Amino acid sequence: QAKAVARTVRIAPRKARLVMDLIRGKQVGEAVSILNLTPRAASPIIEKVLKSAIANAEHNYEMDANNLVISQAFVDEGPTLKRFRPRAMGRASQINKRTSHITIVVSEK
Amino acid sequence: PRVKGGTVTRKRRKKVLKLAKGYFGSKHTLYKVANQQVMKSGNYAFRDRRQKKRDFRKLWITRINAAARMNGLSYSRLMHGLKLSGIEVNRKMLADLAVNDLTAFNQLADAAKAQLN
Amino acid sequence: NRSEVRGGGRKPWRQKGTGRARQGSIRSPQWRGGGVVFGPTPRSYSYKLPKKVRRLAIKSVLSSKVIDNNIIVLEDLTLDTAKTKEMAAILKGLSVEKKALIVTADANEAVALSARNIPGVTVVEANGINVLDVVNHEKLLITKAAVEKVEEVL
Amino acid sequence: TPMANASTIERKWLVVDAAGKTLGRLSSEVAAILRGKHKPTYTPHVDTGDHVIIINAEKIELTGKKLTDKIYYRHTQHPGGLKSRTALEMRTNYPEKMLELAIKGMLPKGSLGRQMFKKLNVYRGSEHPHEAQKPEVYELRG
Amino acid sequence: YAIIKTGGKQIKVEEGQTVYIEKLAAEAGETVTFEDVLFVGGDNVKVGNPTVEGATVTAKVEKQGRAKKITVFRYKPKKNVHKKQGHRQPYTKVTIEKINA
Amino acid sequence: AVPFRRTSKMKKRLRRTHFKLNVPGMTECPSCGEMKLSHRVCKACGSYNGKDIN
RNA sequence: GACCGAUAGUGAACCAGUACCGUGAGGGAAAGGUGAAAAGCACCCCGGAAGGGGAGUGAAAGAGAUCCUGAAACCGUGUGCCUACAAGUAGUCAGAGCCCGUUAACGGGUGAUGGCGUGCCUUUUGUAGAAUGAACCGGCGAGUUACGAUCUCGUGCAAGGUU
RNA sequence: UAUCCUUGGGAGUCAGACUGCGAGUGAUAAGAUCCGUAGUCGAAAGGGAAACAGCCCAGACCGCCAGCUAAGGUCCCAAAG
RNA sequence: AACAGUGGUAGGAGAGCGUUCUAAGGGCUGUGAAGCCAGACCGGAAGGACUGGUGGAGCGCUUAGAAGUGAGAAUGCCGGU
Repeated sequence: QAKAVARTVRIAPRKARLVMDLIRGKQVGEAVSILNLTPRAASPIIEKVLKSAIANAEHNYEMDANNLVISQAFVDEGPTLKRFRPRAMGRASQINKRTSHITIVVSEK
Repeated sequence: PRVKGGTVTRKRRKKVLKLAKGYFGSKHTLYKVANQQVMKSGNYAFRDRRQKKRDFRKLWITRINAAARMNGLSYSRLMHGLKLSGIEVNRKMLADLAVNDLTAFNQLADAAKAQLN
Repeated sequence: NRSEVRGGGRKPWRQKGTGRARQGSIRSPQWRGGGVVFGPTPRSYSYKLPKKVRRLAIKSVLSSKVIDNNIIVLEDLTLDTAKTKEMAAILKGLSVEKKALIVTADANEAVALSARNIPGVTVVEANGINVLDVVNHEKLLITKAAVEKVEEVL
Repeated sequence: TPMANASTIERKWLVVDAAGKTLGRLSSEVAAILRGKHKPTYTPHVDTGDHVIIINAEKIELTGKKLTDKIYYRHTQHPGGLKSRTALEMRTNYPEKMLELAIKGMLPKGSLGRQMFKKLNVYRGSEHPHEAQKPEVYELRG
Repeated sequence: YAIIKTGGKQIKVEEGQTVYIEKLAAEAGETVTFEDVLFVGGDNVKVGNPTVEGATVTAKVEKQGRAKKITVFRYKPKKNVHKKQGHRQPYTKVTIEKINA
Repeated sequence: AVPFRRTSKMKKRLRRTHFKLNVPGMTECPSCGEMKLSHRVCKACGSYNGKDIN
């Protein structure tokens, strides 16, 4: 029952939940195909962390990858960078650059 | 000397917030709206404590009316006959119990019918 | 004060045209870093009582000490040397456990030097007696030579 | 201590003939029966009434000049759309809803009132298709 | 069964029943009796006018206590008027021993 | 042209119900099946009707 | 020192009259805490790296570099009871069905349906107001001191009190 | 069962509103102004008048699943002919 | 014990709860101090327990005494969302 975390990868959490909803609950082998056939931007990062979790299950616990299914697939939010952008007539509105934490847990069915 | 004082504020607010559990939406989360809801609820509770005494007697009277009409009378005539005959001091609550478990209710009805003439 | 804080006299912005509370100095009591309204100020706390009241108070305290058998009167009270061992032995010899005032008259230096390290005892001259140390010391040692002075002043 | 009831209710089927009775002088006792005011186990939040079926709805009658006086308005939601039809054509063409309107007018408002109305049945002519429920005759006090 | 008149109220009782009524005298383990039977039911109806001559109900005392707490709060909008107050109401717990007649 | 009052959480959550994306339409290849897209040539071994073009 | 303890105390506990703003005279900030000791993670695995999972040091690694404790608004994942014919200042009183078991008590959670019910403060003769104020949460924010008059109470002494 | 003297004079208050009765100004009009007189509101909840400061009944220490009445009412909404 | 009373704004009078520091004395914590988080306890109110978790070194009681003494609103100031 291994896991893997990302911890402050630069992407807005609202846009990553859109894909993590798709991936949750399925079987590990089917999971990667869906992840690399989806055209969004968070798919390579989610695919990388899922591969890391599978590798952790393989080496540290000797669990085999022909049975694993995805049990927990949530996304959190991290610290924010605050910038500025000048508008008309000396106004200087505010811009947010968000971040997120990504966690995946794999378990033997 | 200078006095800081934060824990007192936190405790005093958390008491109200724990008293406002189960309310809809933000009324169980924010202090300002929860306070107002709690005060309104106190006022309502007082008023309704009086009103429940007001509204149980009405149900009692309706059930007695139905049972008496089953026998060939009205509520008003039955009450007049009962108070006029042998001063039955039974209230309406026990009268309804005797209605829902009758054949003892009827005996009092003929007792009143006897004196109504 | 509000006027003593190192700060500004000009006003931060105009009173009309923009929607904001009207504000003068950025060092007003409501701003973060402004002056303290009222607050602690340097002053004195002492005052005085009529003399007969003082005489009555000291008499009453040192006469109530007599009721509880908390007065021991000695004679001479000579120390050959200024050793702290000797004073402790003497105090133990008179069943003294808690604090204890020691009143003499001749301004002894051996008695003052000893018993000044013992964490409970206090040595004073016959003229230096006042209410606090008498009521704050339980036992009261005193010499007859000091008794005469004390009861002859008042 | 007083006994409320729930899922222990029992219903019955009553047939009421409306041949010479006045419109509003029977649609009030019918409403009382529908609500359930004639049972000693009446409870205000449980709907302890019973079904009634009304036959011969075409023979109800009014008094005075109400056969031409009474008017029924049913404004829609469009501008200027206030429709109307008199009581005579209401009786000759739509007797069932003529009775239903009065019965519904004398009933409480809310979900319970709507259920109580659901348990009503109004027919023209003399026969009803409910013989499997084995209904029984009811003689109204008047 | 029987209908009795305890407190300022009227109770209907039978054997083995436990009843909560208003505070009577004091002391637990005592066998109090009521003597205001208005109606003896069962199988030998004895209606009273205004009471049943020669009737009494015996009961046993086994607890004295106070009910749960109620907080009474009232206020008037504007006008700056508040008031808070607490209340717990004492009772007496009894069990019905024998219904005489 | 300016919102009269703030929006609660219930209304926000209710409006977001249709803001989602679906699974792709995909099927495996007869030779070295790699679960490619339908009616497309795969990039490793989903050899479309012959060789694997890319 | 019956003075402060990081929004306090100097404007400044930190490379502060610094950074920034102004042609200039001039105005003027934010920012403390690993551990007793770096003993600051050799080695293996996934990854381009960042970041992780093991293994190790340590009393603690949820203690791992803005590294003592860590609240609230705010954002999520799982689940017990309700919800697609209903008109609601969102509660309160009455009440089945279902799921649980307590600082053992005329217990806890959720609630189909019935009755009653126009937020809070300010100001006015009078406000649900279509009269004013507040996006929300946290911290800070208003009858004091000195010197004179006058009255009550408690003392001390009294035709004498008091330096 | 009160008034009345003193002291703190310790206070606060100085565009009041509507209803019944007697007058003025005015179209002899006003949910208009200005006086004399009683009430309520202000600073008062509960029942009635569909809702409804000032109208009719009546003055809330707290609890009860008890009883008798006031103004107003008794076919259904909605207690009782 | 017996009778009587207990709506309330401006305002007058009385009795109390909590915070920080000082004085007395007394006592508690590494076998776990303060802080934080839950719960189905108690008091007429302002309030006060108990139990479990977290935390990793302080803290309370009684009687006096001092005061930078208690926050929901100022188109309040600062920070986060």
